[PDB]
Amino acid sequence: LNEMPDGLYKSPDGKVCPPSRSTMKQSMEALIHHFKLYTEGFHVPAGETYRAVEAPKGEFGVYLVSRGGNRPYRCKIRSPGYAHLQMTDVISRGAMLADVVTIIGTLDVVFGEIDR
Amino acid sequence: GYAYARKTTDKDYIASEHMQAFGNTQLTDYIIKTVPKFVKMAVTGPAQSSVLYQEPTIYTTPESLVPLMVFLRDHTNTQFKCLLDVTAVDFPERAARFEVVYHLLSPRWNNRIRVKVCVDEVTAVPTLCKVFNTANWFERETWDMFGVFFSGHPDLRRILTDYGFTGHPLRKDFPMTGYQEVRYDYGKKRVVSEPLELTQEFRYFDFNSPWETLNR
Amino acid sequence: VVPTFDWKKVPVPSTTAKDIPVTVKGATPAGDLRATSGLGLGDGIKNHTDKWLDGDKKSPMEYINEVAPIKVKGLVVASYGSDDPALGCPVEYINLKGTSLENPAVCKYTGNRYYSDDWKG
Amino acid sequence: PPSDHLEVFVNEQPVKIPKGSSVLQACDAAGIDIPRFCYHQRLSIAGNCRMCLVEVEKVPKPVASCAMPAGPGMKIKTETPMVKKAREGVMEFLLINHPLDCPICDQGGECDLQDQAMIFGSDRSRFVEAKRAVEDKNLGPLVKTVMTRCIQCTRCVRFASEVAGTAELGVTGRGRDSEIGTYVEKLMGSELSGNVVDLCPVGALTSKPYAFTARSWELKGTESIDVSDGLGANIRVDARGTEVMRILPRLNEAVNEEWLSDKGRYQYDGLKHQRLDKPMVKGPKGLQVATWQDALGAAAAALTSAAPGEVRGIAGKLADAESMVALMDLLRGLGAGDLAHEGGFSDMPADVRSTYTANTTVQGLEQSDLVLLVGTNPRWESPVFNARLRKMFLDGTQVGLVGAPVDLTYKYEHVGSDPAALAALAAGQHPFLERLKKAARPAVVVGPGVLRRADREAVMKAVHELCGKAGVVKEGWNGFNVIHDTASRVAALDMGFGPSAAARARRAQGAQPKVVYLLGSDDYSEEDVPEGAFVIYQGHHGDRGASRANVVLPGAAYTEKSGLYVNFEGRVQQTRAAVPLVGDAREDWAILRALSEVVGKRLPYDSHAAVRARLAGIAPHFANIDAVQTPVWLNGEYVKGVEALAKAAPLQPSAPLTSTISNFYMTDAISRASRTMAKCIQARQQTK
Amino acid sequence: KRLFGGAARHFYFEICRCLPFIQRLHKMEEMVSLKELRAIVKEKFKEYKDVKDGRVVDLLIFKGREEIETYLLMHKQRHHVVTEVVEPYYAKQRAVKKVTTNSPFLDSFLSSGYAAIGV
Amino acid sequence: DKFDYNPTTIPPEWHGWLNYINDYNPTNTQFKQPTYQIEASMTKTGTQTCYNPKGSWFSAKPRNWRKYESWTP
Ligand code: SF4
Ligand code: SF4
Ligand code: FES
Repeated sequence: LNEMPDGLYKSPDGKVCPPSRSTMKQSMEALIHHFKLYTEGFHVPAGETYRAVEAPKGEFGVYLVSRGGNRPYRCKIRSPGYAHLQMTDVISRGAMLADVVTIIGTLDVVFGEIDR
Repeated sequence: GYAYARKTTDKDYIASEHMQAFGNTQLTDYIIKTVPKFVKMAVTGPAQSSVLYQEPTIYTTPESLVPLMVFLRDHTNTQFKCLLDVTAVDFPERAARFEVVYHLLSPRWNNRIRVKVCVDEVTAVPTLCKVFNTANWFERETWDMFGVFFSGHPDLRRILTDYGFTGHPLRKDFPMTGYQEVRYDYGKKRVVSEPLELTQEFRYFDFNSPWETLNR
Repeated sequence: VVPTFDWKKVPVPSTTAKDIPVTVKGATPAGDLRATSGLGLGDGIKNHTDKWLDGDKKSPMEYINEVAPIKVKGLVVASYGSDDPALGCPVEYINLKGTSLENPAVCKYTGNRYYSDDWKG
Repeated sequence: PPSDHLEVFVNEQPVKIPKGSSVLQACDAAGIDIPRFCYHQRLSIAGNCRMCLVEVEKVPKPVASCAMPAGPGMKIKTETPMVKKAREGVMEFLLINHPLDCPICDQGGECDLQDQAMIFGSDRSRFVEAKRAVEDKNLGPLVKTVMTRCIQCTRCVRFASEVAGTAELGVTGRGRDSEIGTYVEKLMGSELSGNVVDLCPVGALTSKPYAFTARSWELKGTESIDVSDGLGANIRVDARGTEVMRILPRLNEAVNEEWLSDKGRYQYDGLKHQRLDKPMVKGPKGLQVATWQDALGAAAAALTSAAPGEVRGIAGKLADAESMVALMDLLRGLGAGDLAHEGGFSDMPADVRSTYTANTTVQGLEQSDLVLLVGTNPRWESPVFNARLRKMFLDGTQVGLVGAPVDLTYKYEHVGSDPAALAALAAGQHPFLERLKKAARPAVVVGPGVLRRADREAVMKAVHELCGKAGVVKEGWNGFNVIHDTASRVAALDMGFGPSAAARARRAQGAQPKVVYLLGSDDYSEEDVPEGAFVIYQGHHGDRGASRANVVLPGAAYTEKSGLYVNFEGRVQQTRAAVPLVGDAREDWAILRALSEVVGKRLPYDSHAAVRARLAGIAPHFANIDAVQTPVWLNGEYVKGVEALAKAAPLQPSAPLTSTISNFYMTDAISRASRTMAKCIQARQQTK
Repeated sequence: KRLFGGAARHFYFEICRCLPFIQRLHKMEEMVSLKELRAIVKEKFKEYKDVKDGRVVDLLIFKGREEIETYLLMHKQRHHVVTEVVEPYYAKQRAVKKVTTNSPFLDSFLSSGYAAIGV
Repeated sequence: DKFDYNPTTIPPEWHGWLNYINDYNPTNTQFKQPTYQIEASMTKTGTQTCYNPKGSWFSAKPRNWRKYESWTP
């Protein structure tokens, strides 16, 4: 809140980022880029990557596979709650029935990311 | 079990210079020279750990996936203790249409690596359940989604799809909406599966430019 | 040699010839071919507005026909559809030479009509 | 040869190209696709858009690669900083006066300007001045103009001068105020006038019947064939669900190059009107909707209650080969023999395929230096074929015509107009025979209006004598060609769809049938369908043949089925289904197989592959799709074999050799239902 | 002696051992018998009698196993057995030599313009 | 309406004030009134005078949405 700078909030590459709505209504290149970015979309170059973020439940990662098109060829989603729920067989051993709900609650699981 | 809390002060650094230089530059050549029979192909590319670096991708045969993963877990310079996921990618144009992909993370030296195995539909891949305990559910999901059989698994059964579901949905030749749909029947008093009918069929928009150069 | 062809003696079926979609004056010559799709043919609807409007409600085409053409000084006019260019359409440059109150020029975005008494006439 | 292939270097890669090739063709042979706006493969080179600018070593300026010839040992660079700066600058100049029209423009989604701006241009503009505004032009009912979007590539002008031949467009004015069109209000009168909409790279010229109805990304494209004439142009049908939205040509250099006539392009709107979607049986109230079992039973009852000699089957102009062989086998299984064709000359002998096909083929005709047309109007029979004839004219092939004088958009020598002139040419009275006798590869093209004549055998004998004397057919070259104007005629001649000798005799003494099967026939003569007969009509449009019938059986159109068609050069091609069947209609051979089961004598085939195998069992060339055999030539033995048909029905030397097509825009039931074709006729009527 | 280790007959024996518990648990005592159920499961096996690869045989046996435990664990009820197993068999053996002389083509013709998709 | 109170009877010139979207109401702001503006009234859902599509049974004339014309003899 104290170091928020003034400047651009979007990357100025117009072949990836859509233009502003005033620019689109006044220049021909912006309208062409608006038309194409909202129908075909940008083309991602062929390749692969895995990128992860410290999500509040752990490591959330996407494995993106690109062939070169405007659509992902393969998009694997890695969720931390999927790995955390796999441990319930070794974590609940020696516990009682009233501790299962405590274990499930402390693993912090949401089944949207578990069940993609 | 590594990366224990040791420094009680705030650390303004990531890794050491010599080990980061070794991991970001020499790790591909190191793995190739130490265990050459395990490696059949290598790619050094845009670095899973950060946007600023490069990181290796190792191709191996299914006959040597387990010894290579044990070496990558236990060798003193490559301590890849965490297996993040196991998945597959379908390439219907190839003779072996599947690529099974393993991502690893080294908490000791802030590194990551990727390991690939190419198989077709009827060649089994050895399980990594004994090497990594998370390999169980990921191999179950890969069998569910693609039909890759993992030999030596304790209980290879489907984990995600419906109970009677035959068919592997993430293949390229499987339809997006499938073959069957579900409704309640008042006469049979049961929820019943029926062949697919759509009120509005899916509209496929073919946007791709005939001047575009990047399509591979 | 090379005798002329009489087009007036060519037969056209009367069911086909009486069903040609044509236009009123607007943005074209009056009476040229109007493009149509198949929607409404099963319900016997040959009109554009009747395909989505039901009743004696005032159509949008009847709204724009009540706004008179606007006198503009110059040879080209820029049409935004609003006082604020951010809130309107992409800018349209419309030719004004050869235009009058009876035969004005129309914006393809907004349907507003313009003419100029500046082309030596 | 003195090294007829020269070697150039494109981005340090050695490339061998033929001599006389440009820099752009050398870049294309290296696997690089150079951006372009004014260059076209079929037009002359202009060099005015400046988008194809590449760098050549030891040249300080960018060269225009479309126009610059490629020299030996030339070094071409296509990815240096000056090439990229040139491309961005030329694109910026192309976009300063262009209107912000992409939402309302019909090219949006399939625009060369949009895609080339996205790839080879910048992402910004620095232009804040007022733009140039242009009024729109009227060019008829098929071509819509929004002329503010013109980029002055002059593709339209070059097309109208070189391919269409009309030469009615030009550039008026100078500088920024240059303006494409006609100075006076005129109508584009070419039959090939829809091709210029494809040739325009922008939305300056769009298709008026198609306007504002669809975007290109929504359309499912199917590669089919065109059945509006006998050439069989290769097309692509674009559909949105059950509705066909437009028809476009596709490349085939052996058939149609890249063109398509306006009838084959714009008659698709007739598929949305007057369609048969239900079976009907005529009751005391009239025709009323019935089940398929009832309609098949009524047709079988009428076909079985009559004697075999009182049954006639007439094939239409658009019937595929599978339905025709099904009807032929069904009628012959009942003991009938009266088979007729709506396209005429049903009693023509079909013994050797070389006598009713183009032996030279369409692409092989370009190697002819002199062409003699006999009794044909190729501009109205096949405008794409006539465009290829004009292409042959432009590089030296001389044309002569024996027939009624017609506008062909190229100069020809009128030898005569009647078979008396043909006999005078064969004897030697006209000097065009000496022009044919000295030609290296002469060609003779005989039109379908000659074969429709009652004295066609004598005329064909005269043509054969002329070909024998002038060296038209010799060793290494066969220049004898017969063309057709209907899609289904050559397949019917190939399979043997013709009346028996007893049926020809019964027609000669005037026997009249009681049951008539109309396989898509709506242009039948009144001699073939008597009043008070039982009429079974199988078709897809409600027309003259369906208003008269007692049983109506709804079939498929050519956009809904995959049937075989053979063009006039002998090439087997096929349609493909772009949309499903409409309503309660069925496949056309399947109706006849079901009807043969209800009659009591089943056809021996139960699948589409099996009826195609039956066709291949009759004539084996049916199995080889998208190919043409070399037909056998039997010299004068065939003409010697049919001399009895020459002695009977003698020659008429005074009746002129004319063309039977009097209405080009309305030739069958689909084009008669098209409102666009009716507007096309009305536009030519209101100009007088 | 028996191709690919006789694994087809071993799996058939295992399913036949499993079958009366299926009949009791799904309460199919008065709907089908064990003899006709054994004949039906035998008819499921003959459809892949011409498989020339042992790995395809192993995959088919693994998939059939997973089908048999999803029937054992009540993850598909009796109506699933009705609509997927025994009525397709009874339809394939009930329509043979029908009371009408219509060919299969003419029934397909009178049904619709296109072939049926699925069951 | 004390007996059937409903928030769908709030006009759009009071909607943004009451929902804390802006600080404008007719008592301090002169809104531009279009000539086609329909006034706010209570919802008609649950009754038979609700909105229905054009292919519905409750329409004055149901539509068959065929994209072609059939031949009538
Ligand atoms: S021609 Fe039409 S679609 Fe192409 S850039 Fe111009 S306005 Fe846009
Ligand atoms: S109308 Fe089209 S083809 Fe003709 S000059 Fe303009 S851009 Fe070129
Ligand atoms: S393509 Fe060469 S200058 Fe236009």
